[PDB]
Amino acid sequence: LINMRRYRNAARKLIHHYSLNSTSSTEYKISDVVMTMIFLLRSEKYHSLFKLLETTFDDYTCRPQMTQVQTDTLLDAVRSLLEMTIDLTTVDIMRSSFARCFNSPIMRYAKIVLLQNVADKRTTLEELLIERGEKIQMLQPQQYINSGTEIPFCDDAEFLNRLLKHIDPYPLSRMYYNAANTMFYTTMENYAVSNCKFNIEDYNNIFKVMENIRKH
Amino acid sequence: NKVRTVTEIVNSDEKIQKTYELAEFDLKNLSSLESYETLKIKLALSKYMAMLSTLEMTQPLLEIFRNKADTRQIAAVVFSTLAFIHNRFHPLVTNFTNKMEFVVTETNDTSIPGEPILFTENEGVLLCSVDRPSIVKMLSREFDTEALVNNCNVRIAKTFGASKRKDFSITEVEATQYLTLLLTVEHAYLHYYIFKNYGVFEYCKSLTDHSLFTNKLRSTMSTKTSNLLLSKFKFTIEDFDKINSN
Amino acid sequence: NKVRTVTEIVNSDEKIQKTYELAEFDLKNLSSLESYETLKIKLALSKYMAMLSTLEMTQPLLEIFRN
Repeated sequence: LINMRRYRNAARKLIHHYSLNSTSSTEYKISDVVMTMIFLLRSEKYHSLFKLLETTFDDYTCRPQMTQVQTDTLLDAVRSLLEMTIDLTTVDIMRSSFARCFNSPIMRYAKIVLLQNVADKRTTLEELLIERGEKIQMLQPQQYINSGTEIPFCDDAEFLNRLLKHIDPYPLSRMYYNAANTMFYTTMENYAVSNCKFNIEDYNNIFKVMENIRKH
Repeated sequence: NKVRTVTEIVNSDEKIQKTYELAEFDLKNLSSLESYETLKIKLALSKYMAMLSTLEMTQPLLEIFRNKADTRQIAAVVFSTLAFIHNRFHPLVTNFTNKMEFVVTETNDTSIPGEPILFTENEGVLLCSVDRPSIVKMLSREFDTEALVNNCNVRIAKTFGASKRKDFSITEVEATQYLTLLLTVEHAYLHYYIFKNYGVFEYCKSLTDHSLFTNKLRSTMSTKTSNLLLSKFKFTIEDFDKINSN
Repeated sequence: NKVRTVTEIVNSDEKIQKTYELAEFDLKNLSSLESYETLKIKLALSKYMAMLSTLEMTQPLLEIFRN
């Protein structure tokens, strides 16, 4: 027999990381992958996801074909597992990530990678800019405010103090880490879905700019 | 490094020499600066939360952004954040002058990766484009409320010197959500500032490469304006060099 | 390409230099010319359609040429 609960927990954590649904970062290992796959196999509920991932053992550079019922079942299973919302885009992201992991060879140093092979034609940032901007200009403003107005600043100093107390035990370091990684992962997902190369250089140039402004 | 002092009486030659290691004062200074910066940032975050409350929207932030129908509240929140950042850079400004338009995209072919909030004029007035799906995705991504983030000698010294102390729906998760929204709107505001003050071509070039931000902003930001929120920490991509080589 | 301007007071030597990138004005000019040409061509086409209507032929153009 197996500790299906522990298997499930490891599976959930690994799936979260490989679907970029959690900013949490931790070590992972072949033990964890095996936990995940065994849990999926044993669970009647998740047989479809098990089949999906098992198919990654092959060339894995392919788009699985599913009926609408199959896709709905898979999405329901994933959403029940992670308790969230989700998307077949996330399904494909997990498929690609797990395929890369399975095809990867045993190693001593965890392979740091970026998102790749999600959602055929490679598009540049410039082409995306042109097309998206044209479509946006086509779009019309859903709502607007008039000129001037006034920022509605709060006034209750006691209220501000209460909020300050409520937030004091929150570590700014952890909050900053979580926020930055959230933004980074969402940008990664957008790029991968768009099939446009992610400019790691410019993404880091953002922080370079932050530092260059700070130093002055 | 170190210093030393000598005491001596005018009429006598018996002098007493003492030596001081500046590391202690360095620790004092670093702790003071860290505490001051933490207090400033928490004050700003609380102020942002408080003004959003002043708007008096019943739902919480994430629910607001999930409710696709109520574009009114999305626009209100976005504009309020943008104006707050604008004032934080120009405290004397409490409005935004020119009226503002808003649109909430709903599709990938309508959204631009890496710039969920952007700006474009209709040749008469500026329109702000919002990627509500992306905002929802960011604010919904599960956050880590457990792991910690980070010279060992000064680390130990701070550990042993500094102390610790053992009805709002806000948890660290919601605080993180607010901070993420603020940072995103700050990025968008920097883009918009470069646009307004350097032309649409410069705005497009910045979108292509943010590096121009360095000069186009530090010319005015680092001197007259409160430092960027991100300035609180130095950020970096894990395994950046190998990733670049990839 | 680019240009720059210098402001200075007659009695003072404190001068302020600003730089301009002509690409913005180039975009303005190109958009203006494109719009003007589009308007001219559409005006001519509308005028042509209108005079053909003035001839007052019942059928549409393609039907006319098919008959």
